[PDB]
This record gives sequence, structure tokens and C-alpha cells, in this order.
Amino acid sequence: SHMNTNMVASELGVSAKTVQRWVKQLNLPAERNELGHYSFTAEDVKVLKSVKKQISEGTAIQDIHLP
Repeated sequence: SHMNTNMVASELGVSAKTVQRWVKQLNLPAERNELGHYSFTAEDVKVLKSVKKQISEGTAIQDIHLP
């Protein structure tokens, strides 16, 4: 009912491994879909877009602010 890692990566314009790096580094919650794969919601996409935006602006991973 939601979006897997490939879908998220597609909407962000990054690779799937990049999404996985951020999710784990930033201790972000991730569910599992009907196949047991990682799954994300629209909220997650927005949060990960904020991560990408902040890194792009020069913010270090540890200085990132998340809701």
C-alpha cells in the first residue's frame, strides 16, 4: 500500500543505496511491505527530500533537522 526503496529513490533522483544509507544513519523508521521489503509513506518521502535538500545546502549529516 506504500512505496519501496526503488520508488523512493526514483522520486528523489538518487540511488537506492543512498536512501538506505540515510535511513540507517539518521535512525529513521521503516516498515515492511507485503513481500517483506522496506516500505515508506508519503511522509517518509518528504522527510528524505528534506535530508537531500539540507545536504545539498552544505549541512553535515549530524547537523540535519528532522520533524
